[PDB]
Amino acid sequence: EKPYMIGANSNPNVINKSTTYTTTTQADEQDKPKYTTRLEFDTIDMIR
Amino acid sequence: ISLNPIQDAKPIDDIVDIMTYLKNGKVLRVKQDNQGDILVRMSPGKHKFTEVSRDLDKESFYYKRHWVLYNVSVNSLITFDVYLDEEYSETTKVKYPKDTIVEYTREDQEKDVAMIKEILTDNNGNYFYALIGETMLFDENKLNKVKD
Amino acid sequence: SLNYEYPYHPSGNPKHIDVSEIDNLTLADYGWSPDAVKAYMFGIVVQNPDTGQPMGDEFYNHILERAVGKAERALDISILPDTQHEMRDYHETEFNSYMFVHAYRKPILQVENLQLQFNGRPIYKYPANWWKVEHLAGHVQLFPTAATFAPQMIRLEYVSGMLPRKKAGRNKPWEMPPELEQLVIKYALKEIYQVWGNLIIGAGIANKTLEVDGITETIGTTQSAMYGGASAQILQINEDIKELLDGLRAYFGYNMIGL
Amino acid sequence: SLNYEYPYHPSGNPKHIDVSEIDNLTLADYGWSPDAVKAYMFGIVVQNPDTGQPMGDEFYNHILERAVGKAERALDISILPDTQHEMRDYHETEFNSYMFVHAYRKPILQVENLQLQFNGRPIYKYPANWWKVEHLAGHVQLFPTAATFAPQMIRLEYVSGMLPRKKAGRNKPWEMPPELEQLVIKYALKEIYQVWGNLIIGAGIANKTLEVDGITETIGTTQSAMYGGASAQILQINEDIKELLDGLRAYFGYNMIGL
Amino acid sequence: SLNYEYPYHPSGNPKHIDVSEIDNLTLADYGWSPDAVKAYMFGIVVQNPDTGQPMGDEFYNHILERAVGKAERALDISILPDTQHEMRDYHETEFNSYMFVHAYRKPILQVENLQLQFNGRPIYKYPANWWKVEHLAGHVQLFPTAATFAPQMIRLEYVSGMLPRKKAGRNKPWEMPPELEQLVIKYALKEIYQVWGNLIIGAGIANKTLEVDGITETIGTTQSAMYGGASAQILQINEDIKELLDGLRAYFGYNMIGL
Amino acid sequence: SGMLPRKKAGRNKPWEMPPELEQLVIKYALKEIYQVWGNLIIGAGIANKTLEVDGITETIGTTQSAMYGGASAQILQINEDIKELLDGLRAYFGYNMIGL
Repeated sequence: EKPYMIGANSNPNVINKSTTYTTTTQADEQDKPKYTTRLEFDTIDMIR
Repeated sequence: ISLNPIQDAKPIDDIVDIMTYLKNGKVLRVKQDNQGDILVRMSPGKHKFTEVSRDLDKESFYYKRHWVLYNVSVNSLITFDVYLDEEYSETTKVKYPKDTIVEYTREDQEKDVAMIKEILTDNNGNYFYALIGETMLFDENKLNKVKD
Repeated sequence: SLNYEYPYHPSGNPKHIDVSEIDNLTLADYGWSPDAVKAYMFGIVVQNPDTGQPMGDEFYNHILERAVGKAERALDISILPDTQHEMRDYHETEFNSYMFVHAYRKPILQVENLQLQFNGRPIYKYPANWWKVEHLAGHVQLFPTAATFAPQMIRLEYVSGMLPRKKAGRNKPWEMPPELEQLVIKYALKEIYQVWGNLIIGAGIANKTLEVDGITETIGTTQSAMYGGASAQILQINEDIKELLDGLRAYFGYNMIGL
Repeated sequence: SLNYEYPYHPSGNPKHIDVSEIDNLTLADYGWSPDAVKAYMFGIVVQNPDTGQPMGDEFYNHILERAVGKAERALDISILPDTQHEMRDYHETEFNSYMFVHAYRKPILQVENLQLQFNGRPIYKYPANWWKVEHLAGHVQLFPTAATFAPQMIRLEYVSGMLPRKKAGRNKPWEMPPELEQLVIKYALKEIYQVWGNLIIGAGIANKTLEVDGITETIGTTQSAMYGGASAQILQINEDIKELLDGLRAYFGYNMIGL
Repeated sequence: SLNYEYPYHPSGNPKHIDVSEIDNLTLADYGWSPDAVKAYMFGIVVQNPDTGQPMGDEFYNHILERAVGKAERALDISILPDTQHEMRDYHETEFNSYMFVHAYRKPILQVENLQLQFNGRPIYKYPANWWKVEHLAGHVQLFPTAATFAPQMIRLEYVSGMLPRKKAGRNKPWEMPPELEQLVIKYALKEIYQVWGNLIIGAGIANKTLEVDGITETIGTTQSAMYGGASAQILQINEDIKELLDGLRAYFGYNMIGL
Repeated sequence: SGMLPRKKAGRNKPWEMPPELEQLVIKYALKEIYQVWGNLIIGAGIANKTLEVDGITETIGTTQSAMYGGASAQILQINEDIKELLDGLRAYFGYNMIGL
């Protein structure tokens, strides 16, 4: 009903942000994949 | 003139209940410290196995969640805090959740420490906090969280 | 003697569809299923790059409903079966021409009612046998047997659409030609390729090569600063449509109105 | 005899919507949710590179609200349901022509009042049965039964807009075509791609190669000095809109006015 | 009988704004805030390269005030609410045409005074009910009830501007359309991008590569000898404006003056 | 309405399908096929590639390009053949006329 307007900002300031270090752990995980094209030789042509 | 209290997502601490939900087929949601936040499900039908997905949203008619087999580990469940999908959501990402201990400024210009026991938000989205030893509710800007 | 439902006369305006069946007829009857679109993309799969989610069938149905509509305007047609409630004005020249009428929509499968009204009230109703129809052109004419203009003098109710074709490689004028079935498919692929074109590699990437410990992987793609990844197929699709659409127009011909 | 709300005559000007429900209808009812835009961008997500924070639906709705206005001006149309209070002038030639009137905004869903006034005092209010409307063309004409011009002699009140489509792949003249749903969405994508193109990699970057300790990477992006990263999609969107808009302009036709 | 402030008659020239509120209405009411501009540049930040100073909001307000003015001349409009003191000449042909008058500015929200003067002194004052207005076109006409030309025969005072629109996706003729809100935003981004384009890397730099002890960093940018860094976005912005501006012109139409 | 299948080789009656329509329709089908077949020759959206592992290397440059598709060459030839075939065949039937 009412018009959509951007409004004001909301993000507060942050100072002295520390970097993130990956934690060591013996537990299992899942490696997040990327699905895309794949490169391969033409082994049939190599035989020729 | 405010919205009713909003509940925090309870991490499931005991393995037995988690497996019990999993056997029933209720979806779990696991956060991995290193890689990502994932859902876990035991396969429907008689062909039983564990499945994992990264389609982190409610199953909308236009958002079909996709599953792939994965050999989930027991230790992964134990070490990583896990949630039930029906609770963990964007509906509440409160800065200080329930049971959090905070330092709050009192009327006598003394900073006392208290725990958050109830949470509700006004229509404008500001979170009202109930604190132990105090009657009224407190605002986020007034509070301070002491870490360690 | 002759046996028929009173509104429908086999001569002139033979029945073609039951009114009840209008709701039942849908996209699948005309072959506009998501399977048809995917078949035209044989070997190709649309999928999220970061997760293994494929796009759902509803998206294809969502696209297909618009593609027919776009074709429904590219050619001034009513293609799906539907019932119309039409009021038309009186004009002297057309009225004397056996009461010539040109429907807003076309084709006309069959006409249900035809009445003359006055003060908003119907006052006359012609015999069913009198009036005859021209399905493809949408003309309706009256053939009676044994100021100059007014607004909304008459009421017309008729069914507009095209039947799902019964036999292969043929179609009656009131029956869907194969081209329209293909044209809607082609329109949809234009939208699918747009979405798919951004998924082949990353985002806005043209040239890439890695090198690790003497191992190197290199790729160059159709994505370019001036052309999109799927622009080539889009270009071919447009080429097919231009020939197809123009050829289909001759089946219907140009419009005309007197003045 | 006939039963009807007095302003709404089923013949001529049948009621289509209630006045109260106008406030209820919004964009989401027509399908313009942020989900639809995101669906057209399946497999693509926009994020602020300095954060892990995407943009909210507030921005999308703001785009969509402006976008529907853009199509609302590409065609001389009013699309959302709204009430209108129009004062129109008296011209002799059209007055004799059954009081022909062409409304400022179209389509006309229904007419509530039609009165002739001199100085705020209604000189004559016509019977409900007399007047008729042409929804799509917006023409209003009168059918009475038993200087050359002046300003603001008559007073008109009516409702302007289109209803959300009820049945799949079908639409009435008083009903929003599916095409406007796609056209507005396409306009929104134009604004989004302008934003999304800048954020794909850094800012103002076209080519880069980095090599450290035997591991190297090289990338060539769609970004270029002469074209932007998203320019490809904008070009395609512009192509689709041109066909979509020009074809859709046939559904409404050219605008004419005498002199 | 009727109740109203004497200058304002609900028929013809209904009141739309309180004179006192004219000062209060400002840019933020129309959404022209710096936040709006930054949102259209989501993910992008303007900043000094040698120090961490961002450009202030006042600069955006400084730009926005000019952008509306440029749009205020691109279309011969008075957009912000303001009060006008207008003297107009007498001409025989227009005077006999119900005292037709074409305002210098448009639209006309409401007319306050209308008088005929002689020797610089007012001598007559028409009844309020007599005169009627055409808001969008800016025409003012007199409708009396029960040499050939002279200079500044009459005085006119009226309010010109556009109200901040009350409801989404709709606007009255005396109410601001969404397009104008967006057009001013687009004008501003043209100036912002110009300033920002010189900040991405150094000054007038196109190609760079370093090499240190086998470590090399290489960058190629949109900056070129013939095109600027932001020229691509500027080009797209101009493309959007040309379609938008031309479409908005039809809402107002061409000017005309007799002779 | 229609045409009969041709009975004798290299001969046809006016009521008999000419061999040309057999070729024209086949050529139209090839246009649809090549659109599909062009995409599947190597991957999808790939134009150039080179791969090198442990001293063995391969490099390929395909017909696929940003401006033209892989099968565009065949489509161009088919379009050329159809244009000659159709325009010449239109002489066998001639223009359409109607009075007024």
